[PDB]
Amino acid sequence: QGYDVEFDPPLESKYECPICLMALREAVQTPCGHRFCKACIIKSIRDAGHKCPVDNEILLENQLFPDNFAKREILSLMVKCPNEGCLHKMELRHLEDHQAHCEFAL
Amino acid sequence: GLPRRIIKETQRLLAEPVPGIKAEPDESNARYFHVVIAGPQDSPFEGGTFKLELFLPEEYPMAAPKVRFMTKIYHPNVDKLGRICLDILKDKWSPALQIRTVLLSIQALLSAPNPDDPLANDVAEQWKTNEAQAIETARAWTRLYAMNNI
Ligand SMILES: [Zn+2]
Ligand SMILES: [Zn+2]
Ligand SMILES: [Zn+2]
Repeated sequence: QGYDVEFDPPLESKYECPICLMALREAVQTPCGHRFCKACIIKSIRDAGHKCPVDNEILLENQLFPDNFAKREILSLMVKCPNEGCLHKMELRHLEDHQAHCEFAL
Repeated sequence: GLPRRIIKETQRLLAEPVPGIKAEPDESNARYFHVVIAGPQDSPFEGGTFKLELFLPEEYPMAAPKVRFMTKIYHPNVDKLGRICLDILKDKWSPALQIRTVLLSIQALLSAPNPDDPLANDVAEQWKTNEAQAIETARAWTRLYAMNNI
């Protein structure tokens, strides 16, 4: 459930979600310092244990800090339309808007 | 048709394969992989080519990848059916671990057996008492089952 898109330049591994391997969507950070997509670490906590998947350290859902710096810079990254065929590229922050105007789509 | 996580993870392995290990998806079902691990050096399995089958359950990455040896092998962490007794594949697994993580673990397990985590009854203990004997038997099995690269 992260951002399944081509990042060009490629996505830096610091912004990749260990759980879904996509760019962090709604980045959050754990007390232990790891980042996930807000929705992925909740999914891991709810049915995998209240531990951080990266090191099995106790985690708990009320300890997910919004990683506002990561969210900000990931949304400013250049990406390509993931509608296969389309050849449009823009700041990830705007991908969504572009969707309402894609030649390839719904 | 197959989850992006599996799709992306696959490309990375084929792209940057783990040293001493060759693994490709099933040309008929991506959830299955055909693995070949070269016996570690200085280890009892030196000079042998081992085949394993790794399968990714539907609950993956929440549930661990099931792996099994296809090539017979004398080692305290593998049973007669070829099943591997390893922590990270049982309770110590995490949706954060990957296929590469499993491949690397199994390989280290050859370079140096872990006689308890838990362990496949038999060999497990024989490797404890007559470790010299256990090792010659493993070398023997390696020449017998993993030297004709079937
Ligand atoms: Zn952690
Ligand atoms: Zn994620
Ligand atoms: Zn488009």
